[PDB]
Amino acid sequence: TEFWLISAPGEKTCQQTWEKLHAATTKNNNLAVSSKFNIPDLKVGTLDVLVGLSDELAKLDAFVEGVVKKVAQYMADVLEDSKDKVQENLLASGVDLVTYITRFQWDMAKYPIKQSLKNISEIIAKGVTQIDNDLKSRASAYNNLKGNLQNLERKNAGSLLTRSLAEIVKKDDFVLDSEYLVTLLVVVPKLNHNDWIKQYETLAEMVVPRSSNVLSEDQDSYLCNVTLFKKAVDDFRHKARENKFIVRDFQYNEEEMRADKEEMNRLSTDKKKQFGPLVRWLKVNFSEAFIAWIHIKALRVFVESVLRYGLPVNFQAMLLQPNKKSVKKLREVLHELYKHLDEYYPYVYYKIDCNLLE
Amino acid sequence: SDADVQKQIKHMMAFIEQEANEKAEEIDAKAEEEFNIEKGRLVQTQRLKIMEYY
Amino acid sequence: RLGFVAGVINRERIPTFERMLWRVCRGNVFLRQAEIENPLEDPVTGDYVHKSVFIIFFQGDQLKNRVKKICEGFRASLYPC
Amino acid sequence: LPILQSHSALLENMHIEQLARRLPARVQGYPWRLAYSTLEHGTSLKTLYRKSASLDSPVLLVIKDMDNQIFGAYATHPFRFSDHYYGTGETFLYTFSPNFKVFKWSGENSYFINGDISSLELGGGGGRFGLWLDADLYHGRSNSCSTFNNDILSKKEDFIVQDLEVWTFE
Repeated sequence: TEFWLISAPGEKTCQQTWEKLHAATTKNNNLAVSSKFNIPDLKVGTLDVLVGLSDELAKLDAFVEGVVKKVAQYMADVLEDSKDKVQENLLASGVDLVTYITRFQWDMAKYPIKQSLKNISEIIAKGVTQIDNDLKSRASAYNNLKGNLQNLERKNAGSLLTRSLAEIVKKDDFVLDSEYLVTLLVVVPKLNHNDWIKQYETLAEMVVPRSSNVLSEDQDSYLCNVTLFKKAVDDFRHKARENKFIVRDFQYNEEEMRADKEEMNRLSTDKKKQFGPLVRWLKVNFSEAFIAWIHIKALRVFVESVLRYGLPVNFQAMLLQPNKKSVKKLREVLHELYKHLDEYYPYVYYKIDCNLLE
Repeated sequence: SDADVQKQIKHMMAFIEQEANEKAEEIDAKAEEEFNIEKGRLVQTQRLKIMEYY
Repeated sequence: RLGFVAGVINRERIPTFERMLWRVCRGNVFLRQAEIENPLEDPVTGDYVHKSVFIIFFQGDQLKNRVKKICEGFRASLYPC
Repeated sequence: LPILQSHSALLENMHIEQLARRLPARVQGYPWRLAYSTLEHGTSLKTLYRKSASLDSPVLLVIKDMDNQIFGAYATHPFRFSDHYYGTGETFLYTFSPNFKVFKWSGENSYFINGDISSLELGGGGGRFGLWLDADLYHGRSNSCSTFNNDILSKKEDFIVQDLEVWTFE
């Protein structure tokens, strides 16, 4: 969904050109759903300001579009499930994008019409620059917690080669806290385990018989403790690797199993405690960034109209919702209505894109 | 076409008329601001000095 | 402050020159031009060129920079008056 | 619902809520951080400026006079020295009298905030100030100014500050 904005002079007052315009764009065929657009009478001034703004507002448009797109994408990045509900949460003035475009309001309190075009443009630049500063801050908060929970999940997923020791390690399977004794830990495929049950006793000297003790088994593999005298261990581990038996030593590490459990609980809980505030801040920031984005469109339209028609203003700001089947005929009617005024056009032209919600 | 050149000449008159007023209004606005600041700072300082004397 | 420039350009460049002036100084440039009473001789090649005078009017230095950039783009020469 | 402060303050939880109801959207729902306080820091104008000069955020001023009345202002920018006026229309003055009262911008002039070498001041309208404080934050003045059309705020037009604080949003 896309909307077009235009502006052009009235014959003596703004109404008179609109009456012909909106009729032709809706009555020749449904070329666009057509209306006035809500740009107020901002305080005019010197060409030095208007031309400076005519370049600065274009740089600010590209920046503010990038910021409001990033706000929308951050809301999509917290909505990792219910992705389609993005369009129910991206709102401006409390309504859907197409609605606040169609029903635009200039904020005469946040952007007082009696201020200069430079002052209003700087309020947008500063405000949205702080939204970008907030997006850098909130990314550093969220993306690290996201990545840590993904790594905790990767430590739970897959076979005994990747799932967590904290789910399977128990004290009775270990021989530790000793001068001459060690417990080693090894992973083996479920087929190869039938050899491993005997073969571990052949890897090194100083191994007691019947000392392989499985912690658990799965769809691919087994993990076992091996209990043995200390002299065996370095030859045992090296010859295990040379025979593709994968060493994964974890000697009942109470601090590490406690860390995996507490951090799995914490990072899930903290990701939820980020998600709520993030959706609220991203709603306010999206509202303000999209409002301010359309205020750059309104400023570009206004500044170019006060340029193209000077200070004795009678122009109408206008809104169109083009139909893709007839958009070439829409341009032809807009030209037919306005060819006497002078991509480029004899009328003022700009657009708004609703695909922030994809 | 000369008619559009005459429109542009009339537009240039509107810019410089209101730009001359805009420069004057900035000078006047600064004059009122400096009047307020100078009168306020001086009066309150001297008023406090005579109040300490009282 | 008011501002203006005056200069000389080859006569065939005028339609693109005035269009570009109205693009950079968006919709707003007062100007005039006329052909010189004879073509003028090139100091290096000795070719005779059908040059034309022009004059351009505006406000402030921001428009002075736009009109001057387009004059240089069409290889036109401005003079003080 | 009502805001949490980083420390104790001149204000009760009912005062905090009554002020929090008036916050603009840039600062709504933020906890309040102590910028300056006569209860925690040196009683002087230069200290208030120095403690505020590292900020780049809105602030809440709070005052208790020697007649126990509480008053102050929300302001869009930190307190500092200023050659000209600064601040924007979200700035307002307030008091508890004993009920809470607020005095938002009149629209008449941009004379929101200024700082002299030897004073801090709010508002304009000739020789009048909506708030004024000396170099010690000891003597102060408060009367109706055209920037806010405010009441006296203190118990008397001339007042002595018992205590003063500045807070910000973080």
